[PDB]
Amino acid sequence: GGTSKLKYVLQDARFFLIKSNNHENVSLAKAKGVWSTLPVNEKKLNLAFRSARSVILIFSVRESGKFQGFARLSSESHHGGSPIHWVLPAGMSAKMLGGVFKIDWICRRELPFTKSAHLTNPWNEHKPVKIGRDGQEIELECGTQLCLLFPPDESIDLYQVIHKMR
Repeated sequence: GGTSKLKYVLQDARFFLIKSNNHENVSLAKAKGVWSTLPVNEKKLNLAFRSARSVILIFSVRESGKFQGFARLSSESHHGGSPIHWVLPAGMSAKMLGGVFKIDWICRRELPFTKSAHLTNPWNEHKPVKIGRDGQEIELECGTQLCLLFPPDESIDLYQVIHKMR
């Protein structure tokens, strides 16, 4: 129903864990529909955006014990546009995060790691899906089920994110 529309968005997607060292940038991403990541992940995501039906980013603040939501990647990274002043972690320069992706939030509700305890990611040595570095790719079925575990977000029109797929 709502689950059917979501299943359509997730069909044949590639799934990536996104980690943030702070809460602030995830809130900023929720506010403005943008994300930046470090250089290896930026190339990985640009390549996936071009080749995959959908690219899904599942956000988790480092040490928060939760995921904070997930979103569909809606562009490759754009440089030299209107800049985003991210909250940089100690030792991270603004240039390390260069390149801004547009993203379309699907769910901005939290999912505690306890609710994902039955899911392991075979593409990360079969570790619980809550374990992974920034950018860790999640196997299709594991990633699909992780997204379907999140509560419905009644402020996100899932008809609208689908329309945006053109």
